Amino acid sequence: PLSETKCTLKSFTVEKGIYQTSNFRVQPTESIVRNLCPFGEVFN
Amino acid sequence: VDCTMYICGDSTECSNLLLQYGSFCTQLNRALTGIAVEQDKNTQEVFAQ
Repeated sequence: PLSETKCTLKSFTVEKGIYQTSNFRVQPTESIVRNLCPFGEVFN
Repeated sequence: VDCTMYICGDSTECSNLLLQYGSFCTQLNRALTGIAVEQDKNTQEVFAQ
C-alpha cells in the first residue's frame, strides 16, 4: 500500500503528509439465489 | 467520489472503457480533493487564529 501512492505522485520523493491511494472494496463470498412438476402424478 | 465505482458499478466491462477517457476519472478526485483539502483551511484560519 505504500508503493501504490508513489505511483500517484509519480515521484520517488514523497513529501511529509497524507496521500490518497486507490480505493479498496470488500468482495463477495458467495451468491445467494432465493412449484413442483407432477412427476408423482405422471409416473405414478 | 470514486469515479471508477460511481460510473461503472463494480464491473470491469465498464471499467475498461473508462480507461479510454483518461484523466477524467482521476482529475475529478484531484478537483474534489482540491476542495476538501482547503475546506479545512477555511475552518483553520477562521476559528484558529
